[PDB]
Amino acid sequence: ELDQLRQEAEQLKNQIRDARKACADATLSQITNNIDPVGRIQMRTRRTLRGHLAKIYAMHWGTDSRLLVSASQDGKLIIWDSYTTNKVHAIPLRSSWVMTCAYAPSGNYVACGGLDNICSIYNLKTREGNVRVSRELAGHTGYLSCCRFLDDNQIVTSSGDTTCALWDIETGQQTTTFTGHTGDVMSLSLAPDTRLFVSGACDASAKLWDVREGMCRQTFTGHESDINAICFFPNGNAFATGSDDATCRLFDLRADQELMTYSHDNIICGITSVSFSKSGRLLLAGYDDFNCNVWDALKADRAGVLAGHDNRVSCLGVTDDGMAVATGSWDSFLKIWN
Amino acid sequence: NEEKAQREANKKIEKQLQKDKQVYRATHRLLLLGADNSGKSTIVKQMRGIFETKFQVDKVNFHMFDVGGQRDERRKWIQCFNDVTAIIFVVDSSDYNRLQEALNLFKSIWNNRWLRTISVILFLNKQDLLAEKVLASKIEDYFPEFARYTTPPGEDPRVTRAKYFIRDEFLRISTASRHYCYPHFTCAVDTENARRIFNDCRDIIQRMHLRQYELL
Amino acid sequence: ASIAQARKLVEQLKMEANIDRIKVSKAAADLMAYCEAHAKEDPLLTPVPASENPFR
Amino acid sequence: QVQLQESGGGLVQPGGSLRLSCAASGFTFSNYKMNWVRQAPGKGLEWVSDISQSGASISYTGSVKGRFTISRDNAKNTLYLQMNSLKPEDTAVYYCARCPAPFTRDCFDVTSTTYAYRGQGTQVTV
Amino acid sequence: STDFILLGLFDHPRLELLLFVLILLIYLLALLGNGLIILLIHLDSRLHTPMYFFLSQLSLMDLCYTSTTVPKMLVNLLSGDKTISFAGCGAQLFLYLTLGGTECLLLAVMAYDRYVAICHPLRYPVLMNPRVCLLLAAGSWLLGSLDSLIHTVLTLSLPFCGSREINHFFCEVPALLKLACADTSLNETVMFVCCVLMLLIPLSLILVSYGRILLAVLRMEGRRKAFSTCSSHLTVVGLFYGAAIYMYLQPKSYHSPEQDKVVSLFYTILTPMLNPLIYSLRNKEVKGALRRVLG
Ligand SMILES: C=C(C)[C@H]1CC=C(C)C(=O)C1
Repeated sequence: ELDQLRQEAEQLKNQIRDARKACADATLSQITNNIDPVGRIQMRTRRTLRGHLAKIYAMHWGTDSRLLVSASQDGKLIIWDSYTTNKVHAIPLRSSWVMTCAYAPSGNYVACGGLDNICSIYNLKTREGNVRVSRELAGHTGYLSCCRFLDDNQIVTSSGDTTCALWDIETGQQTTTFTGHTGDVMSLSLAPDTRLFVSGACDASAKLWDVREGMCRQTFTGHESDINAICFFPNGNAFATGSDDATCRLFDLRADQELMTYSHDNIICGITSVSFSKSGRLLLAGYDDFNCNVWDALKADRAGVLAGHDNRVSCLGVTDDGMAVATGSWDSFLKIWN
Repeated sequence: NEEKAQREANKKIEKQLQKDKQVYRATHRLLLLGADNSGKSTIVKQMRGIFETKFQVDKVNFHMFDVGGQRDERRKWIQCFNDVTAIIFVVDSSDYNRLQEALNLFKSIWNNRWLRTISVILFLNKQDLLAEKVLASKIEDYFPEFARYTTPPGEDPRVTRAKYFIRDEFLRISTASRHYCYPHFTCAVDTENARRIFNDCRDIIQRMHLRQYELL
Repeated sequence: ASIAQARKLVEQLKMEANIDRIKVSKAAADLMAYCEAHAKEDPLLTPVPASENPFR
Repeated sequence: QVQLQESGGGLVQPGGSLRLSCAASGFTFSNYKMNWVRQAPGKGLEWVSDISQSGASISYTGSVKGRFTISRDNAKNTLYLQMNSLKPEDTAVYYCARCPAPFTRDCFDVTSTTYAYRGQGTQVTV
Repeated sequence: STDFILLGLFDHPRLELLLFVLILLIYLLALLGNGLIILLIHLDSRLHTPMYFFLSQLSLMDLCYTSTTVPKMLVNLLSGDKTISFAGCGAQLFLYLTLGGTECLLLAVMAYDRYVAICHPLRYPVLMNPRVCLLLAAGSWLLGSLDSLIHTVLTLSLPFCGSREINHFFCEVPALLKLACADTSLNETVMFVCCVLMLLIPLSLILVSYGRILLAVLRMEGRRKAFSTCSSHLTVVGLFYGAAIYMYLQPKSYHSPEQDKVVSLFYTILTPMLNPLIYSLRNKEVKGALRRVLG
């Protein structure tokens, strides 16, 4: 009988909602209202990068805070050198359709994927000196949306098959698979300790997965549309979610509920990229209205705009040192803001 | 130290990028869309994951893609196809049960925010079966306003009313709201499709170039 | 068809029902403490002078 | 969380009248365009009718024009459907759908087999 | 001493001041206009197309032409001096002829590019790869320099008889040839051949290209914009070519130089001002790039 299970679902949902409502004694904004504002944040572009033919979907900084890699829709993967604007490697892809990229923690390897349902791993430190394809991970059904390295032997991927998987680069087989979502999985992010990770789906739902166990520990709801971006607070006990209803939200793991909502009456466009700062005080969000915004993470007040792009902003990243910001767009232009 | 080597490497890579830019700009890309029952496989295999096919007409290179390995939800991976030259849209004219779904898909593609510049080339396949079905199920069952329609084929004039009524709905949706539509009547056994695609792409590019010089 | 996902949802909700949940004020104070503790090492909050700026 | 409940279905003789009512919770009503879909036994999902944000423009399918009417109520956050003179081929299960994104006049993947924003529906027999 | 004396445009001193400032004003505007468009091409990467490459070349050529022709007359009028040396006259003649011929060829090159772009939309990139553009520009410059050098060398060799007084406001070829001691029959033949080759063909090519463009547009409020733009371009083209054709191809020199001075003035200074206000500044892309640069 499906009816009894459907009912048990709603009594359990009511119990969870009652517990969440009883647990909410106060609000974060009321406590944080006592601190002084940070004022106006004004950044100027310091570097611009050219060379791509088509739009840009993904990018990734290096752990040394000097190099980065970008993937473009014309079938190209270019590694830059942001200090002197020179560029070191240019790799042509097998398929022109690419949606994601990653850069290894040790800098030895790079990864890419897209509509071809195949994850490609490229070697940067070959004895000959050129870049050569090393491994093709296959087994997914839908397109790959995100991929992140754990070490030089493991990698976690999320597909449009409504699933996530953990691979073994040496053998190329899935050690563990994570299932439970209803729609497409859009993005993921690794914890600072690389022990747990969160994943957001097109069902307006986020989930917290454990890498070693393989089970879903807890889930978060509260949005009204598809979720496009997600990232951890640098402490590792909270994260921020951006959706297509033109609102950002802040969740915490321990309270298992929502803390703040970042929204305005002037915005009717969704968010495509979300990132934090080194100290966690600023939240950078990219929109479809060709601009970006900097929210005060403890006051929900906008403190600046980044209006240097004349098209949609797709990727946004912050260096590990918290000293520069990189913002891509559909113009085939990369911009560095300081 | 390494700055000279980096400058040499940058020059070497930029030469290859300049070489590849022309090859990228030479060819014309197309996206093929249709239903399961539609004979779009025959269309794409007549001139011969994601399946690509290449054909050359009058020393011009076309490259068209068919995506069939994904699921049935397409609101997310369609945004990648906002830079294609044209969208080929294959519709069966012999199935009255599933015509409303094709109409709704055409409307959704027409009104999409990221596809307000891409043009649609419409193919109405399966005319031979439509003629036999009409000459011998009645189309008035699924469309009341067909009782009040007047024509604007050669073997019988009763087929013309239906085969133009089916096209008038798509034309009405197209004209109800930059980009145009190009209807065509085609069968399964027909070799004129490549020339039609060539002419439609030529017209689209000519209009774009005319707008570039501000003659329109 | 839908029985398997319904069962999985049932066990997921049952296992998520019994979790440790701390008060909101605890996390609210912890986040503020972390933010003020590391506020002096954020070059974006306080603009860095051009003397040590690598993107001059 | 988006939540949708449908009600009002039941047994009816041919030529009768029927009311279907849907209640929505968890989101703002007036920012979305609303859809009704139906599924007959041994058949796929079939689109019936839809209504825009404010109700200015409504659209129908071919086989129910002149017999069904659709309306919305933003104050009570509800949707309605009227059935008159039911044909024997109208027995099916009815769902109320929702536009995936606000401030849009297009709808993708509304009749898919695994859509997320739709109700459980009600059974209507003739 | 082998210097020359220029009588200027007018004899009455009461007209010296007004004209002066008016001409002065003219010069400044041209400079700014030309400079502006060059900036809008160098910064924005959206406008990296052969059309704007040719536009930038035309603007630079106009800058050089105006800076060659205008300031000397203003300096002479302000200081009151009316003398010029032999080397100055020679250099002015050389630069004048080079830039005039180069512009005359560049207009036809632009017309051919427009025809290829509009009447062959699909083969356009294959036919207009950057190598062809560079070769076209180099050929135009080389031909201009060649004919200018030939004219200067073949002109300055002959001696001058009588007074060294020239009835013009700057160093021209027709004014110099009338003072020559020797026969000018070969001079006239060479000048006529150069005039026909450098003038008659580009006008025919431009007219044919425009006719084909309007025919293709007719085969398509769309018509009115095309007609307005083509009329605006043809006004400037016809003025620039008609003034030169009337000047250098007049028979027997029957017309008095009094109106010949203003006929020369019509194509010496005005067309470099009219070029950006017609070809470039009315484009929507230029306005968008200017606003983006400001913003
Ligand atoms: C527009 C010009 C300055 C040309 C006038 C006539 C000839 C023959 C030239 O070479 C130059």
